[PDB]
This record gives sequence, C-alpha cells and structure tokens, in this order.
Amino acid sequence: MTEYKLVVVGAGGVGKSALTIQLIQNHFVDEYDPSIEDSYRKQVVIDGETCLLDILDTAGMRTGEGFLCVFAINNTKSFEDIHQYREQIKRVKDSDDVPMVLVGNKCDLAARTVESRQAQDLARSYGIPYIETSAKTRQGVEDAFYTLVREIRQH
Ligand SMILES: Nc1nc2c(ncn2[C@@H]2O[C@H](COP(=O)(O)OP(=O)(O)NP(=O)(O)O)[C@@H](O)[C@H]2O)c(=O)[nH]1
Ligand SMILES: [Mg+2]
Repeated sequence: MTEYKLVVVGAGGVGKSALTIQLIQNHFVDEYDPSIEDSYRKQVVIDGETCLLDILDTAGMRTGEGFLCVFAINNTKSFEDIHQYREQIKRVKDSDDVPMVLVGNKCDLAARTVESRQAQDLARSYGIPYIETSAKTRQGVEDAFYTLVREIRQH
C-alpha cells in the first residue's frame, strides 16, 4: 500500500468538504457542520497500485505532497483567490513545481460566472491540469483526486 498525502485548499464555500465527502462516502450533503472532520483516509487501487490516500480538507501543507486547489464556477471571487493559494503553496514548498490540480467545482449549476476557458488559461500558466467537478452529481470527482495522484507520480 502506497500512501499519498493530498491537501484540499480554496475559498470558503467552494465545496472542498463536499468533494472530499463525495470521494469518501459517494454521498452529497447540502450542508456541512462547521465542526466536520478535516482528516480522511481512503484505500483505492489507482492504475493497478493499492493506495492509501491521506486527505486534509482545509478551512476556507508543509506535509502535503499534492494540492487540490478548488474554486466554484459560480463564485468569481473564489477563482480570483486561486492566485493567493498558489502563492502560498509556492512559498511553503519554495518551488513553482508542485503537484497541483486546479478544480472548478459546482459544475451542475446553471449560469456559471467563471468560464472553462478562463480556468484552463490559469492552469496553463501554472503548468497544471484543470478539471471541472460536481460534488453533487459526482462528475469529475474521481478524475480530480486521481489526477492529483498521477501528478505526484510524475514528480
Ligand atoms: N450544487 C452544488 N452545491 C455544492 C457543490 N459542492 C458543494 N456544494 C454546496 O456548497 C456549500 C458549501 O459546501 P462545502 O463543502 O461546505 O464547502 P467548503 O469549501 O468545504 N467550505 P469551508 O471552507 O467553509 O469548509 C454547501 O451548501 C454544499 O452543499 C456542488 O458541486 N454543487
Ligand atoms: Mg469545508
């Protein structure tokens, strides 16, 4: 069993917890008590390898091996805020080459205010993948977490 330490960061209310809980429980919740657990384990076979993911669901890092940087596609400020999370991750790691995936969440909602192209442009400037997700429908959720594992592996 190979361990991967993943850290989920991003602005308040973007769905960091919902995403994590979807991965762990295959369930979507409309609300998450302020006091929910922030550390999770998940045993999963990824590309034939048995992994034990260690997931820290932060509030809206030296230890983390890879970062899921999350915004919501109906929250322009949360997207703008990504720059701060990226700057913070680069400082902690003293590197601009850190395993990271940019995640645009809440993709099930109508009338998005952040376009796919905008986020793709941001991810490209950082040299990282962009993946859209919905914690509600589960769209992209496995893709996001498991790509972050695949990114750590190229590292
Ligand atoms: N429609 C929809 N709602 C979502 C999605 N993800 C999260 N939500 C909702 O958005 C709200 C915030 O979700 P939550 O997971 O608590 O966000 P958070 O990023 O963990 N917040 P915090 O930083 O304060 O811990 C909740 O009402 C939750 O149900 C999604 O993909 N789609
Ligand atoms: Mg949360």
